Amino acid sequence: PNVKFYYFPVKALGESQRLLLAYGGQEFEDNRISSENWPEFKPKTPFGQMPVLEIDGKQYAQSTAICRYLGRKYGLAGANDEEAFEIDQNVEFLNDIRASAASVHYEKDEAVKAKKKAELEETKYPFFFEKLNEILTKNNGHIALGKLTWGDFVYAGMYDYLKAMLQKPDLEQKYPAFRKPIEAVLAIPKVKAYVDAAPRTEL
Amino acid sequence: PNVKFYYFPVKALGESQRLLLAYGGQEFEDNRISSENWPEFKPKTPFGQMPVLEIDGKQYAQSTAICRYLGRKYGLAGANDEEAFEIDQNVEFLNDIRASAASVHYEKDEAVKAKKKAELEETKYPFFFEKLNEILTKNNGHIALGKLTWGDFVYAGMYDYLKAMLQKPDLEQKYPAFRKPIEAVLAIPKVKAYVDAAPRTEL
Ligand SMILES: N[C@@H](CCC(=O)N[C@@H](CS(=O)(=O)O)C(=O)NCC(=O)O)C(=O)O
Ligand SMILES: N[C@@H](CCC(=O)N[C@@H](CS(=O)(=O)O)C(=O)NCC(=O)O)C(=O)O
Repeated sequence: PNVKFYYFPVKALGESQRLLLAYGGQEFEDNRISSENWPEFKPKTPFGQMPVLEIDGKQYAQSTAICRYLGRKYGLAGANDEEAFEIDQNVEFLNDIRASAASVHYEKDEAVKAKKKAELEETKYPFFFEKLNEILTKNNGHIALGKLTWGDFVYAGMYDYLKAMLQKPDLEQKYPAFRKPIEAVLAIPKVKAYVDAAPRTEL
Repeated sequence: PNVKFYYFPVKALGESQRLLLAYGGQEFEDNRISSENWPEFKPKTPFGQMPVLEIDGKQYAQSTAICRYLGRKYGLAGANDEEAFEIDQNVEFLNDIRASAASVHYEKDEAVKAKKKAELEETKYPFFFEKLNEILTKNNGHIALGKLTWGDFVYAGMYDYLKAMLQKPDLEQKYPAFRKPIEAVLAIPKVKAYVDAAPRTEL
């Protein structure tokens, strides 16, 4: 198929799709649209956002939905409904962590941001980190099924962005399991080759 | 199967699962756990939250993941990968609306809440409402595929909760399409029977 991927020049929510395309051996145009050029493309997208994946002229939007689609195409979505459910479930948990951290990161009033951060540090984050540690340990370094799944790609693509929003650059010092899905994805030669060749960003 | 559903005594994020079980003709224990009793059950759940669906003793958490699972079991997830993708995509869009509204609704500082609300009213909500109107019109009163899907159940279950968070009780006056997925779900006799028999709540 003729495949084009459109996202900002950052990893954040789109990198997981890039990593999955690499995994599946799919050649693609990796179109990294700057903030300055984005307004020209915005009204051409399904929801006025990126990422957008284009396959043979047809557009696919919504990062998690795209990852699940690619996951199924590439054999990373389990063998049956129950296995597929578990990946969905655990990725939805990751999304709760991300949404919580984003509520702090994108707060423009610094006094409000400080209050929110402190609240999450006492009432959500300790629970999230222990739960993530449980999941990664139960699954032998993976997000789900004890083995490589599309959930690991979601995790690996957003991990640096999530750490930035949490303001815990050193998270994996206390929780060494947290680097394991990233190592799993990078151990795949096609994926490592794409990462080596790809533009670097902090988030 | 022996099926039990655990959630708070509210519609909010859990009602879509109740509606789907009704659709599929699945008898279930609808266990509405109060805030007062919830701390006893919390550590028995997969992530310290509800909803939780139990099937033959096995627990399933994460509302959207559960809905998609039930959707597939009951023939409401499309006929192929492309159709399934579209439902996922459009439900992920609904989630963006919900997450945005929740950022206002759950703000405890009223001065901050007012600023956030005003910002969303000028910069996100007009776009969300036009996009939702497009989708519902394109799909003949549905969230996806031009026909009944599990996405309609997600929409119908949370609609009153979403309107409460948006502070637009009268939303469907400007946008009459917005009531159509709810009408579609309620036109199914098994679903209407469950709704008639079920406890009522404002959200
Ligand atoms: N639910 C969507 C959210 C996408 C989204 O928020 N995209 C952003 C930026 S990023 O946060 O993902 O980097 C966007 O297009 N922003 C630009 C705009 O809204 O004009 C998804 O998961 O794909
Ligand atoms: N991502 C989860 C979120 C669930 C969630 O936030 N549940 C809440 C309340 S509700 O907002 O959905 O009504 C909960 O259990 N809160 C209780 C607690 O955290 O102790 C899902 O979609 O199921």
